[PDB]
Amino acid sequence: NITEEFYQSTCSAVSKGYLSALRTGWYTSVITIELSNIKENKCNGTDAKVKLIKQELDKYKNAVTELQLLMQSTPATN
Amino acid sequence: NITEEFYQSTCSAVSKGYLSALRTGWYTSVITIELSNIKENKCNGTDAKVKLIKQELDKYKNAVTELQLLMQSTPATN
Amino acid sequence: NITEEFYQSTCSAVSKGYLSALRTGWYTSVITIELSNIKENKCNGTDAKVKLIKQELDKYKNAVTELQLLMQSTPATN
Amino acid sequence: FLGFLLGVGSAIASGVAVCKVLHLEGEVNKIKSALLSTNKAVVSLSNGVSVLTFKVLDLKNYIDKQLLPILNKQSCSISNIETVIEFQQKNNRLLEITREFSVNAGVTTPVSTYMLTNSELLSLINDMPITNDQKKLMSNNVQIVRQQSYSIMCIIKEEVLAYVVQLPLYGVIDTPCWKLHTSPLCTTNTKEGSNICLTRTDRGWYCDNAGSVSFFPQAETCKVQSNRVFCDTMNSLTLPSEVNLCNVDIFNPKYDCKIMTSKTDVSSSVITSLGAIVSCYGKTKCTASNKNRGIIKTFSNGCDYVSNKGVDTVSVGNTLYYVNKQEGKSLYVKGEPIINFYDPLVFPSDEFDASISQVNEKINQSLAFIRKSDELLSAIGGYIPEAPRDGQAYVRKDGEWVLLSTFL
Amino acid sequence: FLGFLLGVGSAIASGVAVCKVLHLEGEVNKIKSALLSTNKAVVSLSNGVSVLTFKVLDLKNYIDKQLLPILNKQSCSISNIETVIEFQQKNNRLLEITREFSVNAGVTTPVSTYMLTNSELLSLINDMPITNDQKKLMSNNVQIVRQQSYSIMCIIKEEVLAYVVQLPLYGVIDTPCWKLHTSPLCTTNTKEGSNICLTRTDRGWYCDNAGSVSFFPQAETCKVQSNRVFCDTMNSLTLPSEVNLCNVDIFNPKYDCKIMTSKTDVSSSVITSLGAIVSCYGKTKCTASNKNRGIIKTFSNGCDYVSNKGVDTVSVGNTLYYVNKQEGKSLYVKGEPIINFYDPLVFPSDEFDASISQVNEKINQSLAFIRKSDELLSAIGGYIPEAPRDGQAYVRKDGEWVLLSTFL
Amino acid sequence: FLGFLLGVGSAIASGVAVCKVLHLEGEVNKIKSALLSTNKAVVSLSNGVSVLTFKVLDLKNYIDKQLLPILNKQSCSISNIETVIEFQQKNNRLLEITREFSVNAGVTTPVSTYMLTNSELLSLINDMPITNDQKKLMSNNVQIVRQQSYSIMCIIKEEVLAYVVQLPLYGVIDTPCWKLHTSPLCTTNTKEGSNICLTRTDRGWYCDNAGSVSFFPQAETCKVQSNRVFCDTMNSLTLPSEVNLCNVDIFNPKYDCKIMTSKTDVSSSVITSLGAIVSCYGKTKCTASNKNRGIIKTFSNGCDYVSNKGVDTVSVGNTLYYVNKQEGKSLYVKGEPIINFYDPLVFPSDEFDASISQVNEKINQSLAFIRKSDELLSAIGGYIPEAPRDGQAYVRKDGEWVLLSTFL
Repeated sequence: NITEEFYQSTCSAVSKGYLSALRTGWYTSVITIELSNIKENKCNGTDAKVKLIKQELDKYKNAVTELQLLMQSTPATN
Repeated sequence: NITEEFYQSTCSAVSKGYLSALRTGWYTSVITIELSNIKENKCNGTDAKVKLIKQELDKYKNAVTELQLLMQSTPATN
Repeated sequence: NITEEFYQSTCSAVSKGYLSALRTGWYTSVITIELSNIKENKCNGTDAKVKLIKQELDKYKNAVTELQLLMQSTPATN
Repeated sequence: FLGFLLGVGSAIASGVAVCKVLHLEGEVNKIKSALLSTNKAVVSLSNGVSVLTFKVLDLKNYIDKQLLPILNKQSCSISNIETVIEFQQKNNRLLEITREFSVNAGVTTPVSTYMLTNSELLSLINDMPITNDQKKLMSNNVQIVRQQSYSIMCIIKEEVLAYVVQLPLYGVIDTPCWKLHTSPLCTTNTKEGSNICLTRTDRGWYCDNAGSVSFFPQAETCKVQSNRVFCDTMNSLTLPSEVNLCNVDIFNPKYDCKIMTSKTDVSSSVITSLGAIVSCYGKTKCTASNKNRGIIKTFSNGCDYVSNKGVDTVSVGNTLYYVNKQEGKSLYVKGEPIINFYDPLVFPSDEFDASISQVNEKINQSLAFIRKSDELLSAIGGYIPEAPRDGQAYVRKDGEWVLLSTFL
Repeated sequence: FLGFLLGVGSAIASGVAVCKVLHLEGEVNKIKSALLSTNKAVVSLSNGVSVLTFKVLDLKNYIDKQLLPILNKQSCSISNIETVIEFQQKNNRLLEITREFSVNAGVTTPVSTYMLTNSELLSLINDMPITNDQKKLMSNNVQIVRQQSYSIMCIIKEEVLAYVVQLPLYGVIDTPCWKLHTSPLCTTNTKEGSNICLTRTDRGWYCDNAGSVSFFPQAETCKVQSNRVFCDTMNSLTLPSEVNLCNVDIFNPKYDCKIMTSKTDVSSSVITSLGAIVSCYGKTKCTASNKNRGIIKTFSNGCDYVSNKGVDTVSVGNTLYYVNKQEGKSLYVKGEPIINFYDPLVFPSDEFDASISQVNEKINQSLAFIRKSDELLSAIGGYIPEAPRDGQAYVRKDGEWVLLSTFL
Repeated sequence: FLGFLLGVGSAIASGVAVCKVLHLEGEVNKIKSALLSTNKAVVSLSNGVSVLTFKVLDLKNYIDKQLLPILNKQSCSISNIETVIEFQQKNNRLLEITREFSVNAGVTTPVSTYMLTNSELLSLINDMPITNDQKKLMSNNVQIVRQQSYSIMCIIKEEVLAYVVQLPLYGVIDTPCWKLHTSPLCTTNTKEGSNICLTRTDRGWYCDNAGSVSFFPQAETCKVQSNRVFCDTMNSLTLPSEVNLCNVDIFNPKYDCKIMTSKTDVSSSVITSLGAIVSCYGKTKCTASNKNRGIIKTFSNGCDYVSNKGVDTVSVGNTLYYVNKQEGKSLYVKGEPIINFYDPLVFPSDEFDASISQVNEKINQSLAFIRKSDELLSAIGGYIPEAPRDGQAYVRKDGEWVLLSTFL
């Protein structure tokens, strides 16, 4: 497998026996999540289960709107 | 919008047309979370709901004490 | 506590009064999690509680198999 | 990269000062009383600074009001699985904040959504004492605002957990900015080590600021949103406006342009905003390729440029680069490579942090040494040798020694 | 480190191009229709590129079918704590994805498990248009694949949230690779500042590629899995195969080996794959230690090596190093340190980015100046001085001036 | 920054060795049997090393005992929403650990709270074989301990998932430490490129250790808790105690102080522990400002210092710095800038990694060349020219050539 040689003249060492895996290109894939367009959160419900559902739906709505607000800024790394 | 010029003499390029947003100062705001001082976890309850409440309250207590132990070390970045 | 001296001749400053804590060695401890070897997910149950248990058990199985697939690659940092 | 010339600041010095102020007597009580009927109020501290204050979570109210009215007559068994889930939801944010500060020693950056949600941050921006232009800019670029912010944990006392969020102030807005890309400029010889090379070292971002130019050498600390550039002045150098003269004429005397010299001719590419710079040297195979046509240009040795219109890929040796597909107009400005003007014999080839004038001075010194030696060598030739040592006198007739006896 | 000679690429240029294509009219509708009866399909975009498409989560189906059939006759109170938990489980992945993109400005790396689970990534690898060798390699090293991947957020419209995952393509596989470790090589004098030092600057990873050698100077960007090396060509330099000649003979003329020079003799160690290089200088105490025997070797001044068999610890001054315990064979190749061959008087001792030939040229120039001055100094000695200024003529007899009157 | 002189270690070499030991036959069975009646025990491995072992989570017990007694007579439908939530709580820690190792290739740093909670880490510290002083130090600075720790995943077999947590050992404690800040020191000329500059390159942390000084050039790898400094010796250089002489006298012969030279005069500031160093050059406007008084000092060209008492802000050009408000005493030590002593004509102005002696040697060589040329030039003037070439003999009367016929 792996072997190593030390050169005293130049104070250096070389470790041989490795195999390559070089990133030479890029493959791009599109990952999608299907979303639901909801507007009517109307519910005259005081049940705690109803309140939990309302909280989780608000979280979903906030996530979607936050992603949209991110989308109004085009992607760029620097 | 964005324009670019390449100078063959100096092997350089300049991309013009961008707009600035420079961080020139700092604004500091205080964010607070109100906490509850609890000591009596006394409960002779074997109900599983009671055990779950006890676990989540212990998590809260551990978080508060861990933050206090962090506070015994004043903040400093290096 | 902390004192500082500025040398105008060399345009340098020295801050004295600090105490040392130098990492000179390593102590290694083994942290273990006991796992359960399960194979029979057989259950003719349509109850929603049963479905939730099945989902959480599949998550556990996926985590264990993913860790095993990680283990087929020996640890090394570079 | 000119990053070693940058200064050394203290990022959270202002925030740590506010933390220290918060530890004074009565400061936490002032904040607690101010945040009694509202989640957001302005508080004047003991040092005269007015700071916005947020109450983002009230675990005291949720634990003492809901929960904890369980009649613990040995039972305490008053519960509903809803309030168990609800308490987990409320307590989770505290747990996540504690987790983050545990692994970051009380200082975090960027400010996470657990530390400050989008709605809270937008509300904070709305009430900051800044221009409507600055409010609009911060609101439209919340993700950049988070990236340029610190969260410092101050104090936990008097049933209050307080941390300061240190937000950026963009005092310079909408001034023109430009980016400078540089690539090595060697001679085109095929042999190894037989080349002289030069490279502009002033690459980075430049922005007009208060009649000067703020220069950011480490362009990786600047975030670009379409046509906008977000930069930190603590990572900047202030330069005269004449630094732009290095782009129209590198030999101008009004500004001493920064270069470095080398003898290593290695092929590489620099991907610019609207194109690619290709430095091809030696026997490297450099090509520009299209996704529908294949290789459409083979670069010759030297420094060349190709725009992104019609080109999707540049390959330099075994390295393949994708060019940016941003829309814009590119212009090729023809000129003779300045490396042609330099004599390799007297060329200073290990100037790591140098300038046009400094290189010219060193060449002048080397040529002055050559001229001084030649002048001494030429002046020596005007003198006369020694007459033969043979016991008889000699006289100088024309340019040679003749015996005195001939003339007696 | 030769990292300053590397080029500048654009990591997510290809992914951003796919995002821009996805914004064209009808592109999102094409993807939505394609992902109607399956979670995975191949879609040809308007620009002629075929891209794999995944539907990893269907919140539209779970909210409209299950949930939201609550008969809101003022009640809406149709609920089961199971579907509350189930909705939290489904919605949590969206929340985590939104969290990650909020703190990373829409581009993340490595691709987290929330962005792409192991099963989805393995399925994606299985259907990629690559060799079975490449599929096997990516599947066996999923953690490395994640580390070399970007997640770019494209678009959220038409009830579709889409982001591109940009995966690596390993086009070079199973070619031999080797790693070069270098340590400073000074003279062994005990005094401070009385030493000349030299160091090879070409340390890093080397791999055979298309008849050349891809050289990765910043070896910290290369990930090693046992005997396999994962590297990015965008962080590589392409070199001729003769670069390996610097390991058999540093003075070979076919390749100009890269070195740097200094006068600072400081002790340090370099941990290699199967051993440790120790550079001991001055009065530093350098030792090799065993866990069952203690100190088993005391290094002398100079550069030395010890294998990992029988040695578990190397201490250089106050710094203690653990050596790697990897199995393998080590070989010591004896030779005289090349620093012995250099005369310190004419030794260029501040060559930061230099080469063997460049250092030899500078030594030649310094010796040429010495010889030129000596030749001028020697030639001057062959001329004659001025005869005494005393009002009487003088003649040159042998090597001195004698009065003309003596010969009249 | 002297970071290029540092060595190269292997951070998790010791931990990987323990992982390899754990793969031997019977090692996992030994650990499993040892952790039968307790969550914490000391185990001696096959190589003679005793390591503390923790069982932090028992999913085997929770799945086989509670849960999985569901009488699967086609039903399996034995369940309570409590045990569904409880299983989610227990299983979540395993999921988070799997997530972290998936994105970090089995090695993580800092050790997260999921990998080791505070109570487990404190218990681990309590039972480590170290001094009570070291136990107290680690317990009081748990967040720093996490930051200087690695978590390496070893093995998953025999119903056991095992990873090693590699904790720091602070063998040097309570020795005095000091920090050195350096700023460029140019001449104060207003023109560009007409200045010679010098800068001390030995900035960083210094700590007394075993009669030597451990020097940490990259001070960003050292974490400061109030008056305590946490540093890694693997990122250190060992120096003689005489390195402190560079602070009392930079021209001392007992230690060769490290400097760099340049001709680029650029304004910057360095924020120190108790003040700020201001390097003002050219026409840059450098001011020191107070939050209640405004600008209270305008710096002149050169290098100056101001303490943090009475000063809250230093502005250099378009860059604004907040000074640290730490309490302490500052002292200004007056002296003439050493750059005044250097003649710009013979000043080596591109010494990137140099020293006081090395710069003095180069100046000596340049002056020696000047003197050697002048001595040759002066000695040549003592010789005699050629007599006129006109066919008649000439004799040397006083300092000129007169015809021989005049004296016959």
